[PDB]
Amino acid sequence: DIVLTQSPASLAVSPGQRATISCKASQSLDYEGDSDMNWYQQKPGQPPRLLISGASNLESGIPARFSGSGSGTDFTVNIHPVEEEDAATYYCQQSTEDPRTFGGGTKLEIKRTVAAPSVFIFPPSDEQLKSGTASVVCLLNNFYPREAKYQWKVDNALQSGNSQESVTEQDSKDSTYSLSSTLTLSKADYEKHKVYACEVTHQGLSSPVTKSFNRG
Amino acid sequence: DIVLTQSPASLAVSPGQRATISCKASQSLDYEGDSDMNWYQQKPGQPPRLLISGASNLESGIPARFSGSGSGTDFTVNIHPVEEEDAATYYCQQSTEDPRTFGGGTKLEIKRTVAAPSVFIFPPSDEQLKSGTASVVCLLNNFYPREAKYQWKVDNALQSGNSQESVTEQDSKDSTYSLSSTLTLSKADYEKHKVYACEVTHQGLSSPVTKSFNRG
Amino acid sequence: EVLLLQSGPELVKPGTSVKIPCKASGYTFTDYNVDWVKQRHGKGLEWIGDINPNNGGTIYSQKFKGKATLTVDKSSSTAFMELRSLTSEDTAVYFCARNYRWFGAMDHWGQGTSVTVSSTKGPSVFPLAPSSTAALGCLVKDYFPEPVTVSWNSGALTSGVHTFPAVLQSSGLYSLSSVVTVPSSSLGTQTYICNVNHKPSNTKVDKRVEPKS
Amino acid sequence: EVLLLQSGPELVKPGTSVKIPCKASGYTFTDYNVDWVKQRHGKGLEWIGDINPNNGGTIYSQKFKGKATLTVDKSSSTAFMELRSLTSEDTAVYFCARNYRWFGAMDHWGQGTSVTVSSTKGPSVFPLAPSSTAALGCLVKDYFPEPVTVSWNSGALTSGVHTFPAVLQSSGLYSLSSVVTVPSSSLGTQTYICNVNHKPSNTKVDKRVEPKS
Repeated sequence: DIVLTQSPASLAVSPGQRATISCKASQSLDYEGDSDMNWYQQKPGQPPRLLISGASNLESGIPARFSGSGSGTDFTVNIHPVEEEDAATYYCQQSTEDPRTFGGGTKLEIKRTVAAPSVFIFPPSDEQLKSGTASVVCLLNNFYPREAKYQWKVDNALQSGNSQESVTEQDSKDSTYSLSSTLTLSKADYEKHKVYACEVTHQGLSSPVTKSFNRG
Repeated sequence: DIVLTQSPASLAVSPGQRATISCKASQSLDYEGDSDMNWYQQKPGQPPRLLISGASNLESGIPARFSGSGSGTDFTVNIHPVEEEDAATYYCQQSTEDPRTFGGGTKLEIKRTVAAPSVFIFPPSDEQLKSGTASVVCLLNNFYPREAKYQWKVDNALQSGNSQESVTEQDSKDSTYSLSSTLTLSKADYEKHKVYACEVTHQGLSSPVTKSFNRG
Repeated sequence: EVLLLQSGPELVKPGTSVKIPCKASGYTFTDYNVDWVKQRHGKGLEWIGDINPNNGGTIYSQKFKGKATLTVDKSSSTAFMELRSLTSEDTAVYFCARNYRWFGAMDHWGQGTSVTVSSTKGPSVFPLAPSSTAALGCLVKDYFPEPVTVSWNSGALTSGVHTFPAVLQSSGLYSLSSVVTVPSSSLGTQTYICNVNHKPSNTKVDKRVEPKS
Repeated sequence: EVLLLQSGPELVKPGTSVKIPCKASGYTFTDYNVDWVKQRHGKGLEWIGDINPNNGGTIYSQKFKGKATLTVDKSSSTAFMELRSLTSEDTAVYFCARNYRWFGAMDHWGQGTSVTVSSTKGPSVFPLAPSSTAALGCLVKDYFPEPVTVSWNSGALTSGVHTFPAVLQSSGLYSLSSVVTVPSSSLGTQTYICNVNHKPSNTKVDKRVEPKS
C-alpha cells in the first residue's frame, strides 16, 4: 500500500500561467531504470485521460504544454502554458507495487480572465480650439469584464451630462472591450480650468487610475 | 376644415375587456342617408389598416370584436373583446367635406395580464398522522407574474427551513404558474399548535391573503 | 479506433449483484490487461483490479477481494465486473480501462457505468380534502426513484389538474402533490379518486378524496 | 392580391424635390382614387390629397397646395407624389392608399416611404496626439449620415486600431473616434495618418497625428 500524496490539493491559475502539481510517494517508485508513475486528467463528467506514463513519457495527442519529471519519491507534472481547456482534477498513480494506487487528486480551477484597461487621456487639437469647441477624450483600452466605473474630474470637480461614450464590440479572441468618453465644452469653458483628468475603476486595477493633463 | 376630436387620447385595457373610442365632429357627417366616418388601426411601424368605413360597415378580414356606431357628430368604435394583438393607435377620419381630415388618434395600450393566485390550505390526512408525520400544503393556483412571496405562520410564528416548494411550468395558454409548499412536522410538533396558516402576497391581490385552519 | 464501451446507469437493490460489461474494439484486446476503477460522487479514483484476457488471471485490491469478480469473454472481446452483497457504500461510477502494462498505465478508459444501490419505494398517498370553486388533491410522498404519474378519476378528469414537479427531501426520497380545482357543488355528488402509477415498483394506488366530517 | 408598393427610405437635401412612386396591383387601378397621407415620427395622420387615375384630376389639402404634386402613369399602373422646396418640416413617412370612394375610405395602404430632409455633412477630423506603448487616434466629429469608415496609414496599419461605434449628439450630427496603440519608440520615426472615408459626401480626409511641441 504505497501512499501517493498530491500537493497542492487545489490550485487556481490563469490561462498563460505555468502550473506544476506534485506527487510525493511513501517509498521509491524506481525499478529497473524507470519509475512507474502515471498522471490522469479528469474533466468534469468525463472519464480520466492519461497524460504522462513513466514520469516523463507524454501520451499521444497530449499537448507539449504538459510535461513529465523525476524519480524516487518526487514526481511533477507541469502545464506550460495553462489553457482554459485545462480545468480538471489531476490524479497521480503508481504501478510499482500491487495494489495500483492513485493520489488524492488536485483540483485545477481556471481563474476568470481579468484585463485592466489601458487608460489614455487626449487634449483637444489646436485645429479644434480655432473652430470654437473643445473635446477631451478618455480611452479605456482592452478591459475585461465589461463593468467599469470611470469619471471626468476637471480641477477636482465631477462633471456630468457634458460627456457621451461609445464601447467596442467584445473582441473575438481575448473577449476585451474598449470605451471612449468624449467630454465636450466651449473654447471658453476650456480656457477656464487647468488640470483636465479622468479617474478609472475596474477589478483589474489595484487602486483607481487617474490620467490627467495641465495647460487647459 | 371639419375637426374630429377623439376621446379618450390614451386608454390602457386588459385582453377580455370591452373598450370603446369616440370621435366628436365639429359639424354633422350625415349626407344622403349615410355618415362618411372611417376608423383606422395603426400598429407600431406598420401602415394604417381600415376597420370601419361609414360608421358601421366592417372591412373584410376585420374581426367582429370591432363594431361601428352612429351618426351626426357622435361616432364610436367598440372592441368586444380586446385581444393582445389590438395594441395600436386608432384614428377616426371624415370624407363628408374636403379636406379629408383625421382625428388626433387614440393610443391603445394592452395592460400586462395579472392573475392573482387562488390560495388553498390543506391539513394532514388522518391516515398520515397515524403513520407519525404531519404535512400541511399551501396551493397558490394560476398566478401571473411568477414573483410571489408567501409564508407559513403557525399560531402567528414565521416557520423556516421546515417547508419545500415545487412550481408548475408556466401554462401554454394563460401563462399562469402554480406553486405548492409542503410544511412538514412531527405528529408531536403538530398536536402542539392550533391555527396552521399561510400568508400570500402577489401584485394580483389588493392586500395579502391568509388561508388558515384550526383543530391542529 | 480504440473504444471501450460500458452499460448505462444501473439502479440496483441492496443485497443483489450487478454484472458490468466493457466491449473492447479497435485493438487486439487479448494482448492488453483491463483494469477496473471505482469513483464516488466528487471523490477520487480507487483501483479495484485487473484481468489479463489471455489466461483470465486476476489481481484484486484487498478492499475488494470478495466484493468484485473480474471476468472476460475472449470470443466476444468484452470484460466484466460482478459486484455482490451490494450496500450504499458501492454507489459509484465504475470504469474499465486498457492497461499499457509497461508502466501499468490505464491508457484508454470506458465512459463509466454509474451504479446506484438503494431500495425502490412506491409512494404513500394522502388526500388533500377541501373545506369551504374548491381545490382538492393527493400528496404522493416518500417514493424512489422518479418517475410517478398521477391521473384523476381513472383519467376521466383532466381540467383543473396540476400534477407538480417532484421534490427530493433530506430522506433521499421524492414527494410531489397533484391538485385539481372543481365546482364546490359537485363535492356532494361526484367522487374524486386520484390514481398514482410508479412503474419502478409496479405500483398503482387509488385514493378517494372526501371532505372532513 | 391588392398591393400598393412605394420606394424605400429617402435622404434628401433642403431645397430639392423627391418624386415618390406607388406601384398598384391586384385590382383595376384606373377605377379607384389614390390618396396621399403624411405622418411625422410618433405624431398623427395628415391628408395631402387624392388623384383620380382616369382623368388625373387632383384635390389637395390647403396646407399642401404648392408643396405637393400628385401625378400618375395609367400605362405603368403607378401613382406619384412630388414634394418641392424641401424643409425639415417635410421629414415624415409618406403613404399612398386606395380610396373606397363610396365612403372616401383609404382601404389598402402602401408600406410608406420615410423621407428625411437634412444636409449630408463630411466630418471635421481632429488628431489625438500621445504624450508619455502609447495610444493615438483621430476624433471624427459632426457627420451626417452614417456611415464613416476609418483606415490608418492608408490601411497599412491595422493592429491596435479601435474604430468605435458612432454617437449621435444633440446637434443631430454623429461623432466617432478611431484610436490605435503603437510602440512609444516608433513615435520618433513612423508617421501616423488616419484616413476618413464618408461615401455620403464623397469625402476622404487624411490627418497626420504628431506629438504636441
